[PDB]
Amino acid sequence: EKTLKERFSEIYPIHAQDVRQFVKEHGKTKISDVLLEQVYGGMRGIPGSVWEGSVLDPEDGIRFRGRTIADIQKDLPKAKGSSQPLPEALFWLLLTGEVPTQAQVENLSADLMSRSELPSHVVQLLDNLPKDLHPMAQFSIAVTALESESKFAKAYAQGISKQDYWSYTFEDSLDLLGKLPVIAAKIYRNVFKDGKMGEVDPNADYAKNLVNLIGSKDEDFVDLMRLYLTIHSDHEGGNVSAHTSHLVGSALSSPYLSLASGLNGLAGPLHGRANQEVLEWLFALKEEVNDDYSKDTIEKYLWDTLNSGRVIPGYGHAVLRKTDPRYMAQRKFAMDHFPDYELFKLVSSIYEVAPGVLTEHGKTKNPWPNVDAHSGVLLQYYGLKESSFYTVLFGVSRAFGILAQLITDRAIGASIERPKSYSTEKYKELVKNIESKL
Amino acid sequence: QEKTLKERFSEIYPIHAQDVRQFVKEHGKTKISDVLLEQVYGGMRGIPGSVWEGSVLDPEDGIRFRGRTIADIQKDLPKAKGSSQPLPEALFWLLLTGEVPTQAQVENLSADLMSRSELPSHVVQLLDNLPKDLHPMAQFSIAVTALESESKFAKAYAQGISKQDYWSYTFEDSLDLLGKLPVIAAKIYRNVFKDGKMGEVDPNADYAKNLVNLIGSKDEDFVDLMRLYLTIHSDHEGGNVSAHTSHLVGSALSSPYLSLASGLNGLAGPLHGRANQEVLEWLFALKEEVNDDYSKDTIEKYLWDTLNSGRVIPGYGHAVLRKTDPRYMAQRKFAMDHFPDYELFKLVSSIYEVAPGVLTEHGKTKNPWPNVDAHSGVLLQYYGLKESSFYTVLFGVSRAFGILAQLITDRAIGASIERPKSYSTEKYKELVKNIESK
Amino acid sequence: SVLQKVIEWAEHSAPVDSWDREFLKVDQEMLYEIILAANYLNIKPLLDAGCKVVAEMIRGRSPEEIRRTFNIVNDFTPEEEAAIRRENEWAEDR
Amino acid sequence: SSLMDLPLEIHLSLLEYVPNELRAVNKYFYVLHNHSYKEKSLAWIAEDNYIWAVVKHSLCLYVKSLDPLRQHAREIIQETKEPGFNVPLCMTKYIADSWYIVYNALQYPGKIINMGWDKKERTLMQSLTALPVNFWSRKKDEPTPVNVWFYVKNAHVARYIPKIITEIGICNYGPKQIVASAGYINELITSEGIYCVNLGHLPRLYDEQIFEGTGTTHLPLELKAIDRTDSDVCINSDLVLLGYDFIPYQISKPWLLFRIEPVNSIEAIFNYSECSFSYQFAWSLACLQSEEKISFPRDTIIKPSKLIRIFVYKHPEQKQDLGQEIALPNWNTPYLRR
Repeated sequence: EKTLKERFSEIYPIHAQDVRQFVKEHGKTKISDVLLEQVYGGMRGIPGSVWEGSVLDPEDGIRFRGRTIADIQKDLPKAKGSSQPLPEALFWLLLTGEVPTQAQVENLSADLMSRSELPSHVVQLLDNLPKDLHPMAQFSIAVTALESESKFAKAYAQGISKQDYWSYTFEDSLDLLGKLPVIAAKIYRNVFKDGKMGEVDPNADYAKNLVNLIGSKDEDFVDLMRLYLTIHSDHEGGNVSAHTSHLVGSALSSPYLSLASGLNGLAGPLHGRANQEVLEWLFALKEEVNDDYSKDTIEKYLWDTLNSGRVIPGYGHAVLRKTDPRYMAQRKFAMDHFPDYELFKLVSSIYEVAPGVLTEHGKTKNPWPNVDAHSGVLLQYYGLKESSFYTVLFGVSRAFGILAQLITDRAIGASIERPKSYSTEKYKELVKNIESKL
Repeated sequence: QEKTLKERFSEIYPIHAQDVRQFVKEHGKTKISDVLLEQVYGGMRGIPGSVWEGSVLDPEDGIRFRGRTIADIQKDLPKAKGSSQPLPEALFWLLLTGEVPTQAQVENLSADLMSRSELPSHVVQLLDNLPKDLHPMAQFSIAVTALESESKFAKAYAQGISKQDYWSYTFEDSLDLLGKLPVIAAKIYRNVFKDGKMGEVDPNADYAKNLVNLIGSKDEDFVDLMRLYLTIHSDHEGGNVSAHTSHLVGSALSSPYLSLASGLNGLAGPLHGRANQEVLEWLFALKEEVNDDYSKDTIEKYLWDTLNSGRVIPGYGHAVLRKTDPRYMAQRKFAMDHFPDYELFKLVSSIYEVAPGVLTEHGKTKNPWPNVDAHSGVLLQYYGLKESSFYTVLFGVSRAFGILAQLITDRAIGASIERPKSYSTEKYKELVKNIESK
Repeated sequence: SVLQKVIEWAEHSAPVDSWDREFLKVDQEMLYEIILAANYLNIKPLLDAGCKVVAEMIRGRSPEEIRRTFNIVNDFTPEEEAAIRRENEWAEDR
Repeated sequence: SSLMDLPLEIHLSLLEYVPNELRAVNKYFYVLHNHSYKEKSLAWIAEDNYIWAVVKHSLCLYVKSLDPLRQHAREIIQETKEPGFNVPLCMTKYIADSWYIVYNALQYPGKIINMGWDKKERTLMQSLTALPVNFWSRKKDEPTPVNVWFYVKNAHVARYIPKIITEIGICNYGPKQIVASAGYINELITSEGIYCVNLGHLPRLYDEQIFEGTGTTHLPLELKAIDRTDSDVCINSDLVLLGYDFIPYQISKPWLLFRIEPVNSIEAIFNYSECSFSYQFAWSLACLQSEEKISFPRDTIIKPSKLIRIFVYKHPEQKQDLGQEIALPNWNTPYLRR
């Protein structure tokens, strides 16, 4: 039975030839205009990325290679005794576009765990970083410190053909993925606990290795991480973390420097802490209502929130016209595992009235919850109550889609991203000339 | 009395903000470019996707810092006593404010930077324990990231400061970061290439002087070279990977530490910040083949054999600049006035006399003229910095000035998060089919 | 003999030199006279070196141990020693 | 031979290396040690200086509050009289017999107690302490930390701690600066208790050369605590600000915070006579050094016991050691550092 590297080596030449023909026949076709307000507004709406892993369907949610959340829950292999999709299986799907078999996923998990031992100098520096250095900073520091092991950087220095870049990039990515659960749990134990870690179970999967090293043996917690790490794995290429990793990777930096840069973008408050912001809002609400989750009390709070000019975090999107299937998948996990959890009862009671209230207010385009409105409460149930660590978990998941695209870009020989800039004065001179030659 | 850098910028940035608002309000819908399918598959080449105020490339006169050419800043910027070289601190004042600082303002800014130069204990410990085979650029990003524990912006954001106060903490973080970069780079140089023993910072010495002194040299000519090197490499528009990455990460409100570290990882890419090392390696290969024979016929022989074998002459040939890079001429004048009989410079000078003609007759190069990277290695080689793997660190110590200047400007005007749109190849085919049919 | 030792030192809390440590391995009386000679001839570095060696013989030791080693009578009442012990604890890291 | 037959000048140099050991040997070294710090104090703040005139009674009251612990040592020097306008400084009880403690009391900023602790933005506290003018240029040997004391009713209300802003600066001089810990320090608090949180160190507030040649030795340090929690956690006394100190607890083991049992009263942390001395000293400095009015009313600030602290250490490899903590001397006593 073929491995992930063998199957990918058979698929990427087809994708490469397809792109080459597509650009040759339709390369001069205009797909958008660049308005002055867009270059001064973060390039909103400008198509400036080719991300193969995932596309947002405006009515079905995020699609991983055309498969929705319901599709991947049905088709992707699962761990023995679990109904939750495995993040390793989604990684196989993101890279190849095909669903792997049960034996292929288990062999990929065994390969990852065999690459999971941290070098001594990485364990040393993590054990010596002060606890007031943010976990996200320790995360990218540890990932960067693995650059001494980069197979791509060593191969590039020796001299390798451009058509062989993907091979060493693939090995670096799998060496890196196998160590992310160990790094993340090392940071968690060092900062928030007593620094004591367990040992990696060579037969455990990715998410299970993360939970056990964090210090829990509950299989329901393991199933939560499997669902969490799967549904956060990828979400188009326009977001800061994905765009940053692609940008740094296009200069032929190794997956270590590309992921570390992507993690630094994820550390940004405007990007990677949406579920913590929901959690703070829930706790402030829980204090005001004194744990009264009735329909009349919650609706009164939501109306006061909207009438005062503030928004309901987690609710309201500009594209998706229905409820995020990632939200419903987390709501189902809570219904089946802890329906009486007080914090979930608050989240559920908001789900039952917030779309109706937001509709009557009439100032929210799509009054539906996303994945961030429900992820925090699930983490709180199993003891992961340190919100600052949530972005690290997001990074452990998002690294799958990031590295899948990075391997694909090296396989097809993607070009270095190099747009053009001007000063404000030169933009004025440019605009005047365009408007004079009407 | 003499206004400080922060006080002067506090008076200038509101004017620039009102100028941008009226410019986008009056001409925001003006289309400034098209996006062809070939461009989104070619790294957005030629697409205006960045507002970078510090510097703009003039196709005729070279890079311009706030409208000033290289010759302008060599005339207009203040200098240290007894030196004819511009100070990088003075150019940083120019990039941020757009005005020329006084000689006392530069000396006070240098004193403020050196007052912030003390490395925290955990950064010194971290660098001393990193292995020597970890690339200096990786150690550079690691050290910068490890300073996130000192970030005033991250703490202020956790306190819920107003958006109108972002720039103030961004400014203080940038100066704290700039002040420590010479110590970090020198500490890396001492540990990796020397005996790890380092001196103390002179509070009255300038930026480049403390860098050279901490590296282990008291030669004032070396200090003058570093003042010139750090000045001319400070900025070069916002389309390059390192500048684009730091802006992208910074747009998510990551601190200057995480923004610069991400920019440094992009600079570590072999396709971005390795041109200096490439020229030097090609020069040593030439020196060994000719055995100190730098006759015009012997050099022209080597150039034609290289161009016929498909290989290029590194450092020569630019797609935009129509003459010799003024940064190259500035370094050429430095070698003529300090060591005109240096053997390695004699080789560089003879190539400058022959290579433009050889490439013109080959006819496959548009503007066969040298850039800054064709002349920087020989000057560093003269003063003892012969470890080429450290050269990109010096590039980063310089480029941080332009990176942090734009970052401070972005926060003062409330620049939005950079979030373009992405698609898969499949969806790009559908988007093109609908456009062409209509 | 003390004049000879002083000339030897001239021929050859900042850290103490190990050569000076061997140079000051002599008996207590000779060590006293070396410090006296440096104070008389204004040889301050040799003076400080002899003092640091004496200080190391005192540092970290109890009052009773210092009185026996350096031949000093105790004129404190028991409660005065306890109060001084508390004051000295205020000067410690805790 | 004996140590006593060495000259007095050699004894003074020995006292520079082992002062605490020698001052416990005999009355001779104790009195010589007290005289040594008399010279240190008066060479720093001359006998005719205005500082002695305005702090005399408050400083004596602070030293007097230490009598339950050190009276028998203080009374070794007997020729002293109660402080008065006609009693010279060198004859003043609680000063002339306490130069070692007086000198340290003037060399480091005293604690600041929140006198309103038991009553968008809302001011929780605004007070003063006296700060040596050269605190920054001596930070290597003697760093000046800023620690805040909170009562926290439970771990969940602790999340509002990073929203209490500590604003510091010279009273009626220069810009104010904010000292703060990591934004996620609250996540290391897991139970009710009294917590001491380190907010870092006192930043550089000015260039010291502007005070060269002006004879200024101390400045009034103004502190302002602002409730920006957008909640009622402080109004309901679920999060109570007790005060601040600048004590470098456990230099050998860097820490982020430590907990003591919440049953302890505020006098277990703060010496009221010390805070009164530091407050009035700073107030007198503000009145002497500036024409501008102080923007808040003049407050009136009015038995050390073993309190076990449980630290959250900064270094991950630093483990707990309860036996060491039990045996350490009390931490609510003066910290003599010089």
